[PDB]
Amino acid sequence: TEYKLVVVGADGVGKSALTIQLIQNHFVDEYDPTIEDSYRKQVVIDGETCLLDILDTAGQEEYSAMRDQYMRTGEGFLCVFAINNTKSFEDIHHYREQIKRVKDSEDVPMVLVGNKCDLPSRTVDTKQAQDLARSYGIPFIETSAKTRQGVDDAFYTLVREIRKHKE
Ligand SMILES: Nc1nc2c(ncn2[C@@H]2O[C@H](COP(=O)(O)OP(=O)(O)O)[C@@H](O)[C@H]2O)c(=O)[nH]1
Ligand SMILES: [Mg+2]
Repeated sequence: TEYKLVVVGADGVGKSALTIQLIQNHFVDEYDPTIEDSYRKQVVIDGETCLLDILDTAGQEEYSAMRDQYMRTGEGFLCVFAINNTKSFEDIHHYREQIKRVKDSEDVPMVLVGNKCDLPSRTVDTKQAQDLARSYGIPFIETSAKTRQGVDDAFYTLVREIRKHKE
């Protein structure tokens, strides 16, 4: 019943920062008398209970066996680059292609996210990102995990993309 969200993107673009900001404003306690202490934390976004995972590619995760499993399990993907990191934007296509290959699907719920939009150093223009998202047929939004600009909108939009996909 839960929606399975996966955050992907290059090291250091802000995947964890965004996900922490999302959890901070969306966690709730849920009464469940079948578990120890009778209460569990859940994340609820736009009325849906959501599971959250970050696909990390660096540090300990460089040696991981789990990359394809994250892509098979996830139902929708936040594809994150940073607006001050041209290489992170160039990396997006590979992430999208891998997800499509692993899921063997042309239609995978996805949102393109340009994070760190609070920073004054910009090397990825809004138009470059919007043209890429239009080619993919997916939404594009700029976010800042520092100021919270766009964070809720990015996750809410992904939940709606997954809801339309589930039909
Ligand atoms: N200025 C600014 N810094 C950010 C933003 N998001 C993340 N950071 C910083 O960028 C660094 C990498 O963030 P992190 O969440 O670890 O990235 P991850 O490797 O993609 O999970 C950290 O120092 C964060 O504080 C943002 O929107 N604006
Ligand atoms: Mg292993």
